[PDB]
Order: sequence, then structure tokens, then C-alpha cells
Amino acid sequence: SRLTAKRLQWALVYLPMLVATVYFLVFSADRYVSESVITVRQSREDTCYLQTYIHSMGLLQKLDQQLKLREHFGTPLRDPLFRLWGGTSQEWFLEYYRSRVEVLMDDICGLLTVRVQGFEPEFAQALNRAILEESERFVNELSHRMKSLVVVEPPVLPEIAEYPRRWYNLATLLVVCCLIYGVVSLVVATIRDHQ
Amino acid sequence: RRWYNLATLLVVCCLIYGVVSLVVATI
Amino acid sequence: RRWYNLATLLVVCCLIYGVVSLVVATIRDHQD
Amino acid sequence: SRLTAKRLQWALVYLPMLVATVYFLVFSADRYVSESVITVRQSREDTCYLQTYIHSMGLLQKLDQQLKLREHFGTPLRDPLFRLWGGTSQEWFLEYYRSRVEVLMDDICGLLTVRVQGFEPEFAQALNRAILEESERFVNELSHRMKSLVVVEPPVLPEIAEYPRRWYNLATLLVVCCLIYGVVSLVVATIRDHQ
Amino acid sequence: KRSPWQIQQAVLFALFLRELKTRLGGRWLGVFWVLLEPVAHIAVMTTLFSLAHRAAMPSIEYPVFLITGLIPFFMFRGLVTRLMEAIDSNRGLFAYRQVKPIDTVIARAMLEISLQSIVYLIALGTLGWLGFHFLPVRALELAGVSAVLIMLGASLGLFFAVVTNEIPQARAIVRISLLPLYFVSGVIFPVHTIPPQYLPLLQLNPVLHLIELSRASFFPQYRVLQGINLAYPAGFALLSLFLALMLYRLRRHQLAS
Amino acid sequence: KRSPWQIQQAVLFALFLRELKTRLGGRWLGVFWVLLEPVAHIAVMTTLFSLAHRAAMPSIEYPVFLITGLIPFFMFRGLVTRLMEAIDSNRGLFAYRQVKPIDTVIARAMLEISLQSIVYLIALGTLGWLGFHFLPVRALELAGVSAVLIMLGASLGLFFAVVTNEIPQARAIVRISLLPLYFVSGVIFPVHTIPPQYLPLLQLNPVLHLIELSRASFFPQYRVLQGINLAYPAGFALLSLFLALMLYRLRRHQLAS
Amino acid sequence: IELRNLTKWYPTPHGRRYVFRNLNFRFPDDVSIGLIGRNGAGKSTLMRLLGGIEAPNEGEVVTDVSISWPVGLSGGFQGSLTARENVKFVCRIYGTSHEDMLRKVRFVEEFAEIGEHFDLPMKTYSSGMRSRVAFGLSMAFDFDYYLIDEAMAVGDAQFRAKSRAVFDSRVGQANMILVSHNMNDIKEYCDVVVLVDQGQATLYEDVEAGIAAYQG
Amino acid sequence: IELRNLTKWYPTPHGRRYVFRNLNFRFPDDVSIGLIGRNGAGKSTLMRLLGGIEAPNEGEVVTDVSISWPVGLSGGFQGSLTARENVKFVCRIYGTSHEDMLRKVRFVEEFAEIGEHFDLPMKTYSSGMRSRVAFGLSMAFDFDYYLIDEAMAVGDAQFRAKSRAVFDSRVGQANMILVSHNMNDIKEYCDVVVLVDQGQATLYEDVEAGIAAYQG
Ligand SMILES: Nc1ncnc2c1ncn2[C@@H]1O[C@H](COP(=O)(O)OP(=O)(O)O)[C@@H](O)[C@H]1O
Ligand SMILES: Nc1ncnc2c1ncn2[C@@H]1O[C@H](COP(=O)(O)OP(=O)(O)O)[C@@H](O)[C@H]1O
Ligand code: ALF
Ligand code: ALF
Repeated sequence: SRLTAKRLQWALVYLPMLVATVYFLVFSADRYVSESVITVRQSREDTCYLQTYIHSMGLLQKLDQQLKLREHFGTPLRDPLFRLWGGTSQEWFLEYYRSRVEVLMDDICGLLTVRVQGFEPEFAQALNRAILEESERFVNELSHRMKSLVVVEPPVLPEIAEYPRRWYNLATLLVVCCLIYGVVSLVVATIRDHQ
Repeated sequence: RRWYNLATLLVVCCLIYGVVSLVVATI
Repeated sequence: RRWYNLATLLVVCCLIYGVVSLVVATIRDHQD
Repeated sequence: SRLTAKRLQWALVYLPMLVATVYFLVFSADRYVSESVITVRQSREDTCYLQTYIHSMGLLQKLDQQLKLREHFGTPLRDPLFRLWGGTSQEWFLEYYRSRVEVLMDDICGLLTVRVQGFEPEFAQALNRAILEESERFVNELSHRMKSLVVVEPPVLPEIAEYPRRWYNLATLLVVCCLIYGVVSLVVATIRDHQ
Repeated sequence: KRSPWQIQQAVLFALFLRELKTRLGGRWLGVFWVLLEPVAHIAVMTTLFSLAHRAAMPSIEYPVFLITGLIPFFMFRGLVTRLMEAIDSNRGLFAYRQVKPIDTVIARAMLEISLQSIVYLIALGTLGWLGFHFLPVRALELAGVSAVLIMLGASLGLFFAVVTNEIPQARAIVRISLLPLYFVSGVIFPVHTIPPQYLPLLQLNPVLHLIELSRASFFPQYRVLQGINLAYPAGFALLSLFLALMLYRLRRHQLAS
Repeated sequence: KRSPWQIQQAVLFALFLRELKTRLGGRWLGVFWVLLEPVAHIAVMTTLFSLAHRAAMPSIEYPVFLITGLIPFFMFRGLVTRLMEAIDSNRGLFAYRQVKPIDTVIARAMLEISLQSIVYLIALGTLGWLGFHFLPVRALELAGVSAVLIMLGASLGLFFAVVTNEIPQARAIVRISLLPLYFVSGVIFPVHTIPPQYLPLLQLNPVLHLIELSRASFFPQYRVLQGINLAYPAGFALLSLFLALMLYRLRRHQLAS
Repeated sequence: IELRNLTKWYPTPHGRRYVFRNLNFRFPDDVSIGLIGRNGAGKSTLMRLLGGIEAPNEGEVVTDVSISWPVGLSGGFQGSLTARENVKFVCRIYGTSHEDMLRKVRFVEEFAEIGEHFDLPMKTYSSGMRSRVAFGLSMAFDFDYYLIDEAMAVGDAQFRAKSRAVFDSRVGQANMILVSHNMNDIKEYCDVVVLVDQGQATLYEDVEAGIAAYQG
Repeated sequence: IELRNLTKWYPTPHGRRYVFRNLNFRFPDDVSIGLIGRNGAGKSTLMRLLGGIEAPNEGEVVTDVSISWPVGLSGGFQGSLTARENVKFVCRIYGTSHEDMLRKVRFVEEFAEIGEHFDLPMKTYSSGMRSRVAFGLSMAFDFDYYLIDEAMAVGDAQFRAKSRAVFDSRVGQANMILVSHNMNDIKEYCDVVVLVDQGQATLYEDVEAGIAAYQG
């Protein structure tokens, strides 16, 4: 009946496509990533310590005091989904910082990989350098209070926006939308026939 | 534990009642 | 363990009675 | 139809039963066993060495020279299947001695168990003692030229014939003969009906 | 008028050969399948766990360690998985006033008992020929354990066949129910390597007890694990047989159409 | 006269719902079975190998490591094991001059593709709800690998269905052929623990390559083993589809009675 | 036979359809019986009850005479086999020797004008060959009560001709209970008629009276 | 229709039974056809060929007119289901709307004097109810050539009565090809007769001539 006219494709295929394109090419803001690869040697225990500490709240407090992350992360007024709204809760800021700085651990070699996303190419490298330096200081102070940081690949200065992926996301969400359209159409035909 | 033992006894009693009723229903 | 052994033997013997009785009942009722 | 007509029962069930009963209860001779339990400590390697050496031909030669096994093992004239015929090949004598002296190894504890069968109760214990002494001497010689024997349970003097088992073998033998009788009867019925 | 026992014997014999030509097959591929599949499995496990078995315990050899637990297991597996179609595939014949479902479930059991006894005898002969131990040390205990295994398996097959008549989907269930039983029973590997903390859940499988008792009564130095007994499988077989006969007699008239 | 494509669409739709009421069942037990069996398996493996997986590699968690390899494997398993009765169980309907065996084999495939897509979506939703990663990092590669897996599986199912029409025993074969595939494909455990000396025999299984590629394209840090590629499964799927369509067209007229 | 009180129902989803209730009917003696019934009645169910295929659950039937198995048009045979092994099974099921079994099989092949198709599996028979084999098997064995369920509806004129010849060679010692929808045949193949309606069963001596009751 | 040259055999174990060889027969037009044949002939095989169930392997048939599916006495339906879903499937298989499908299903229930048994699975029908449902379905759809395989042999007098009433309500635009063993029916239900023997097929205008050729 109502969910049987042609509008159903516009319900799932067309309008999500239109809103996705308007956001991705008109509203979105570039997010340059900077990648560094580090490790700790003198093994797994101290690397796990560092992996936990990088996402810790105290490091976020130090970085906010030193680079003013809260002011910078709210500079893109155009992007409505990826800006840090003023007056937001501290827990949301911690979640945002945890979502930006991506830390990956390799099983075989035990190499930490830090990918830091910033809205300015120099800012991402500066944040990566600050993270590496403060992590090294924490490893020294921690061990000394109770080791060194080996930087395999230093922070790099990006040139183009590795994120967000416009055409990639558009294509995969288009594929998902037609899959859901087919499933919903099959279900709707089943209800409309067995009634 | 009152209710725990009561529930266990209820399960056992239901099983034995079913078995005995089926056996009597045979003969 | 006199009582436990007696109860176990009674249960097993009753089960053997049942098995033999149903086998005989089937072998007698099949004649049709 | 010659396989049929009730002679098949005598063919597999009766006549094997009579022959076994006549030779098992009249012809057979007693075989007293003597059991000892030993080990080597100072582990698995030397115990395996001893297990191999006990069945070796050189030990059999020494025992034949020391105790005259060949003369004794041929003394029961009544038993046709378990006597050492005079003039037999030396390989058959080695096989006979390997079949008599039974050596078992326990996995968990590494304890050798030697069960020696003799036709006289004193002879079995004497053979067990000779085997244990010569094994200890061999271990000591190997340790010196190229260790000690720990006897957990010494050789014992038997009182009754643990072998052969008359009623045990007879009962199980009849059990097998009736199983074969049922199988052969079913097969014969199949051929005589499908023809 | 002849006695009902004579007509039972005639019915059982007629169902026997009848079932024989289809279970074995007119292509004569059944015999080659049932004496080529077991040796193929034997070659598989050995090739993948000879070193593991020799590390676990070297007292006895793998080709004789596995056959004695495999062939009885295959026998029980077959007589619990082929009795499903003993009535459903034989339903169209229930029109002669003498054929009863109990005849059709026990005739297949007799057939496959004969088949597996033949395969056991020929396998023992060929294993003795190849130069391996092939004489059971205590054959009477092995015969008793095999008899109680047959009782338990035939009882379970009859109970499952009586239950499954309403919903023929149950095949799939027994099929998945057949996967852990080949593994959790310890037929492929000795139960020595099993951690003790898991041991109770292994001890709840009667076929594990039966396989362990068969191995102990076959070899002269096999040692049983603590907790393995014969009271549990015997009681299981007796109670299951009582409940299976109880069910069959409850729904005897519905076993038609 | 309407075009043959329209009558194909009508035939496929009619066969679709027709197959739906029996595959799902009138008791509504089909949906509960197909969303209770997967979680039951998930709970099983985790309870028996959480420590082993955490020892092998701690980068990703077991409940999300196994689902992404299990649900596609279950999808392929079902669409290779239910196409057997797509013709044999639907044989009695081949009397309306328009129904063809290709319609009945692909209608079931469409049905189960929809069913497994639904179970995948709801499983990803509930796994994100429980607090686990549920967004594929490279979703396009996962979609492509799933498409090639569907091609290979449907081709193999069609080929097996065409071959098996003479001898209905082949069910059993695929059933035993279904046992190592659940284990040798590395769905339950990562292939890290597999000894390298055995590795070639593992590399001959296309479903292992497909599962590894799905896991690599789903997680952001999964690493493929050397020798795992996409050329082998794609070529296998193409050649198998060609030979399956080749066989079906050779024995199209015999697909009756 | 007596056919004492009985109750016959089936496990229908909509409760239970009580097909037969409190039926106490005594069949006539030494006369061929013709069951006419109607669609929705229990002629086939009553036919199976006479053959002992399924026992009554709330009743019983007294039959102090040998009853042959029902012929019917479906069931009673084993598929995927030739008629040869089927007839060996059917003579083996009654505990027979080899000579009588072989001669009765030979009679079975002689009655049915079937060539090489007798050595073909049960799948590759037409609707008439299977009925011919079953009908020849029905008069192969010695009985008193021959149960026929429209087994000629798929036969040719020669089938009826030699079936009538065989029966007239075997009259005087056996009688036939048959059900069919062609009453030109049942007019000359039966002595008295029985009509069942609404579970109730009724007997009619005159064949024309039974025909009129059928069409009434 | 033309029914050009064809060859029909089956994969028998004893080589191959060539049931039909070099058959070039042109069927008559605008007249009901009666197939008589005999046991061992190919009436049912020819019946399926007319319905396009299985294509010829060494031949072909030209049919420039709509052919209804064969009715028969077995096959053509799906078991373990009630007649309701079967008739919904059969009206959906020809690409129909909802109104015509519903009215044709209603006609199907109206023709068959079946009560609650219409809502029962295909297992629990008698030999007559299934034939009645199939026969009512045959005249439900609009065609030109109605294929009947002794579908009344298991019906009552009222079945023949309202089947004849429906057909006489639908005469003038369609014709019927039927095969049956009761030639009292085929005498008044057909115009010309066709006899097939030894694979060969022959046509007979006069119905009595075809009957005599059958019994000759
Ligand atoms: N397997 C079954 N399950 C449920 N009901 C059945 C089954 N078989 C038959 N019936 C019912 O029993 C009745 C028997 O009718 P039947 O005697 O076959 O008719 P007829 O005498 O015309 O052959 C039918 O109406 C049918 O509904
Ligand atoms: N599935 C099959 N396999 C092999 N042969 C078959 C098959 N079906 C039918 N036949 C053969 O084809 C012939 C067709 O005869 P048929 O037309 O059914 O006889 P009628 O016209 O009396 O119904 C039969 O003689 C049979 O031997
Ligand atoms: F199968 Al026929 F007449 F013999 F329809
Ligand atoms: F309706 Al019938 F035999 F089933 F006459």
C-alpha cells in the first residue's frame, strides 16, 4: 500500500545518496593524518604500558595545556559532525581525543603505530611530536621513580587529506543502500502477497 | 537457601511425577 | 552398604522385569 | 545343500569343542609363572636398553649355557604344542624364549615387569633370578667400559599354574565358535535363498 | 496355525536379505566402501598423529591402538544412524498384516552387526598378517563390553526412531550429535593428554567408558583412568532400553502411514 | 506475449515465497534456530579457546574475530548443502511447462542469501551494542570477497546438484566433505599456530583464502599469510561456474521425473 | 467376521475428525460385497481395517477367517526394485517352501502379459502394469476374502477378461469385497451392496437398490 | 499443432527401449480427441509431450496454440501443503494480478464440494479429493486444449455431473484430449479416436470403429 509505490527507492536509495553527497563535497573539512612508528627497548609489558598511557586522561590534560587542543579542534565551522562544540563535557572531549589519536600494536614485532589526525598539516605533526616526547618522559620518570623510546619512523608532515574518503565512502554506502533496498523490497513483496 | 532448594525439589518432583504417570498410563 | 546395594539391585531387577515383559508382550501381540 | 543338514553345527561348534576339551584337560601341562618388578636408577634410556637386552640372543646363549634351558623346556612329553622339539632350529629356540619371558614397561613410572614361565615352580624363579642378575651385570659393564639395578619386587615362587587357563579359554572359545556359527549360517542361508 | 515365533523368524529372515541387497548395493560398491573407508581413516590419523601418540605413550602401537576403538565405535555409530530409515524408508511395506516396526528396526541391527563383525574379523586377520598384535588378552571382558555397547546403541537408536517419526528433521540433529562423539570419546587419541580440570565432562559420555574398557580388556598393559567404570554404561543401557521400549509401546499404532 | 524475463521474474518470485514457508517452517522455529545456533557456536568456541586466542594474538578480540569468518562460512555452507534438495525435493512440481531446474536452484540461493544477510546485519548490530568493533575498515573489499565467495559456492552447489541426480547417496559425501572444511579453513582459530611445513596443503582450500581476505579487509590490523591471494579463488570460481553451467546444459533434459 | 464397535479418527490440526463412530455392522456371508460410499467417506479406511493394516484405537474387529491383504492403487509394494524380488519377498513373508514359491511366481508372470518390463525397477512402470502385477498377486495366494479397491480402473479389456476367467476358475471357495466407481462393473461383480455416509454404514441386498441409494 | 518427427526412448538397463520412432502424425482440429492405446503404449508419455513437461531429445513438436498442463492421477502438485497455497502458487505461476487470482481460487473452492478438508495438507486427501481439486483447477484457467488422463475414475456421479456442466458451459471455444479405460464415457465425451500400438499411432473418426480397433 503506502510502502509499495515507487517512492520506496527514494526512501532508501535516492535521498540518502543526495544527503551524503551534499555533506561530503560541500560541508566536510579535511583531516590530515600524521603517522609515526615507535617502540620501547632496553618488551611487551612496557609497550602495553605506553599503549594504555597514550589514551590516558592525564596525557590529554597535559596536551590540552601545552598545545590548546580544545580551541583548535573547534575551528572548522563548516563540518557539523567532526567539530568539538564549545562547552561540551570533559568525558566527550576525552572520547574525541581517543577517537582521533589511533594507536595500533603489531603482534610479531611489538611496534606501536600512532596516527594523529589534525585539521592543519603542521598541527598533526606537532601533536605527534608532543605525544612521542611525553610518552618518552613518562617511560623514563615511571621506571626511574620505581628504559628509552626507540623511534623507528619519526612523525611525518602530510601533504593531502588522507581523511575523509569521499568517493570510497560514497561507493560503499551506495552498495549498502542498494542491498538494503533489495532486502526491504523482498520483505515488502512477501507481506503484500501473503496478506 | 529456601527458594533454591524449593525450586530444585519442584524440578525433581515434576520429573518423577511425569515418569510415574507415564509408567502407569502404559499399564 | 546393605541398604544402598539392596535398593540398587531392586531398581535394576525391576528394569530387567520391564524389558523382558515388553519384549514378551511384543512377541505375543505381533501374531496378528 | 551338503553344507546344510545339521552337520554344520558339528562342523564349527561341536568337534572344535571336543578337540579343545580333550587336549586342554588331558594333554596340557602346567606352566608356573614367576613375576618380578625391577627398574634402573642412578632413566628411560637405560630401561629401554635393558628391555632390548633381555630379549637379546646373547643373553639367551648365556642362560642356555648356565641353566640348560633347552633340556628342561622339552621335558613335558604329554603337551604337543608347548614343548621344545629336539633338533629344532636355533631361530625357533630364540622365538620360544622370547615368547616365554614376557617383559612389560609401565609408561608413568618406568618399571619393568618380567614374567617368566617354567614347567617347574623352582625353575621359573631360578630363571627370573638369573635374568635379573645378568641384566644387572650387563648394565654395570656398560656403565664402566662404555648405574645399578633397583629391584622393587623380587622374584616369587609360584604355587599353582597361572597358565594355561582351561575354563577361561574353553568358555571364550565356545563364545567365538557360536558367533562364527551364526555368521556362517546367515551367509549360507543367503546363498541358498538367492540362488 | 504356526507359532508367532516361527512367523517372526520368517519375517526377520525375509527383511534381512531384502535389506542386504540395498544396504550393500547392486553395484557391489558397499563392501568396497565399508572396507576402504576404515583403512583410509586409519591411514589419516596415523599420518597426522604418529609422533604425537609415540610421545604420549610408547607401550603400544598406533595402528593397533586405534582399530580396537574405531571399529566398535563405527559399529555403534552405524546402528544408531541407520535405524532412522529402518521405518521411514520401509514405510511403504507396512501393508501385509505381519510386518511390524520392531521387526524392521531389529533386522537392520542384525544385518549391520554381522557386517561389522565380519569387518572386525578381517581387520584383525590383516593386522596380524602385517606383523602386529591381534589376540585379545581377556576376550570375555571384550565380548561383554561389546554386548553392553550393542544394547545401549540399539536402545538409543530405537528411542530416536520412535521419537523422530513426527519430525524427519531430526536426522540433522543426530548428524551434528555425531560430530563431538567421534572426538570427545577419545577414540583417535588416548585420554592421557586431556587436562584433569576438564575431566568430569568427559566422564559423562558412556561410549568413552565403553571404548576405554574395550582397550583395557584388549591390550595387556592399558590402564584405565580413575572414574571409568562399567556400572554407569550398564545402567544407562538398561534405563534407555526400558524407556525406548516404553515409548515404542506407547506409540505403536501411530507407526504407520 | 510477455517477454521471457518477466515470466522468469514471476517464476522466481513464486518459488521464493513458496520456499520461504518451508525453509523457515510453519512452527516459526526456523528463525529461532538460525539465530540461536550461531550464538551457541560462538559461546562454545570462546569458552573453549579464549585463553588460546589471547595467547596467539591479542590485537583483536575473539567474539569479533570469529563472527566475521563464521557467518560467511555458514552462508557458503548452507548454499552448498541446501541446493541438493532444490531439485530432488522440488521434483514433483516440474509439471507446469515454465518451471526449470535452474529456477529452483537459484531461488533457494536468493532466499538464503537474504537470510544470511539479515543474520549478518543483526549480528553486527548486537555486537556493536555489546561494546565491540562493528564497522568494516575497508567495506568495498569485503563486499567483493563476499561476492566472489557467493559465485564460487553457488557454482559448486549447482555442479554438485547436477552430478548427484543419478545417485542420491552423495548427500553423505558432502556431509563428510563438510567436516574438514569447518576445521581446515581456519575459521575457529587463526592460522598463525599452523606449522609452516604443513602450509601448502592449507593453501589449496579456496574458502581459507576467502575467510582470510574477509578478516584482513574487516579488521584494521589483520595480516595475511604469504601465499594467500585473490587470483586463486577468483579463477576457481570462474572455472567451476563454467564447468557447472557446462554440465547443467549437457543434462538439462534428463532433469525430470 | 463380526466388525464389532469401533471409533476411528485421525490427528487433524482442527481438533479431530471422527470418521467412524460406534459402528456395529455384521457383514453378510458367502456373497461378494460391494462398497459404494462417496468422496469423504471411509471406504479405503474401512478397507485397510478389514486388512489389519492399522489396528482400531477405540474398538476391535473379530475375523475368524483368513483375510487377504488389500490391493488398492497405491502402497503395498516396495519401490526401486523389480517385480521379481517383490514377489519372492511376498511368498517368503508367509513362510513358504521353495517349490510352491517358484510355481506361484511363475503363475504371477504367466497371468501378467508383461515382457522384459517385469525385470525393470518399480519406478519404470505405467499406471496399469503395477495394478496388473498386484491383481495377479492377489489371486496367487489362497484366501477366502479378496479385497479389491478399483484395481481395474487402469487396465485394458484383456485385463478384465483374464481376471474374470481366473476368478471364475476360483469361485465356489472364496468371495470378493470390492469398491469401484464404475457401477456397470459392480452390478455384475457383486451380490449385495453396502453404503457408508456420514460415518454410518448401511447394507443393500438388491444391487439396483444400492445404486439408487448411491445416487439418491 | 503439427507433432513433427520425433524419437522417444528411456535409459533402460537392457539397452534402450525405443518407445516412439519416426512418429509424424497430424492431430485433427476443433474436435475432442480420445486416446485409447493399451498397456505398454505411450499415452501418458505422449500426454506429457503434449504438455511440454519433457522436451523430445531426437525430435520436436510444433504447437501454435496454448496447451494446458496435464491433469493426470499423480504428480503435478506439491505435497505437505493444503490446496489453498497450491492454488495461489498455480495462479501466481502464470503472472496474474490479485483480483483474478482471488476469484479463480474462489471458483476452485466453489466447484469442489470440499469442506474443512480444503485446509488440510496434501497427505490427508483421499484418492478422489485430489483428483477433484486438479480437475477443478484444469477448467479454472483459460486455454484451448484440455488434457485429461482418466481423472474421473476416482470420482462420484456428482463429480461427473458438474464437470460435464462446467464443460458444457465452456464449449464452443476449447476442445479436450482425454484418455480413459471406461469407453462408455469416451463414447460420449469425444469426437474422434486415436489408437497407438507398437509405438505407432493411428486416428479413427468413428468412435465405434476406434472401439473395435481397440478390442481387435
Ligand atoms: N494420514 C492421514 N492423516 C490424517 N487424516 C487422514 C489420513 N489419511 C486419511 N485421512 C482422512 O480419512 C478419510 C479417509 O477417506 P478415504 O476412506 O480415503 O476416502 P475414500 O473411501 O473415498 O478412499 C479422509 O477423509 C481423510 O481426510
Ligand atoms: N522414469 C522412467 N524410466 C524408464 N522408463 C520409463 C520411465 N517412465 C516410463 N517409462 C517407460 O515408458 C513407457 C511409458 O508408458 P505409459 O505411457 O506410462 O503407459 P500408459 O500409456 O498405459 O500410461 C512405459 O512402458 C515405461 O516402461
Ligand atoms: F498407465 Al495406463 F492405461 F496403462 F494409464
Ligand atoms: F474417493 Al475414493 F477411492 F478415494 F473413491
